[PDB]
Amino acid sequence: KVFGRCELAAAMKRHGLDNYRGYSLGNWVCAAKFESNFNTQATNRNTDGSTDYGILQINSRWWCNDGRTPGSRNLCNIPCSALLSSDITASVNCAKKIVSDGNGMNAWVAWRNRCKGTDVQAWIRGCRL
Ligand SMILES: [Cl-]
Repeated sequence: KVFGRCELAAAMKRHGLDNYRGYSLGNWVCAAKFESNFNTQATNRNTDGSTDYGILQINSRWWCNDGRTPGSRNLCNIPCSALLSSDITASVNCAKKIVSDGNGMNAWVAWRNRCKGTDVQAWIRGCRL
């Protein structure tokens, strides 16, 4: 799925991300916008040889097992390709683990560089939550 902005905000809220570990919903919507352009199927290779998967661009180096990575840490205990569905449950569940481990959202590079410190509430304006 390519989500609309408020559509994704509502889905993320149903999946418990509103204020999860202290991060308001706008943070999560901004992250998805700049990580994946609201796209559940997006994947992106990185310069370190890893790949980011799905709506929240979960990275294969630490978080999911891509089936190649020798000695994969797989901290979310999930195949990376299993993050590529229109249903956001698995990506949300892994995001919850990431933000808990990091005491923050800094692992999301796009969030850290394009969302952090901005008026993230603008991302949920008009969504009637
Ligand atoms: Cl929705």
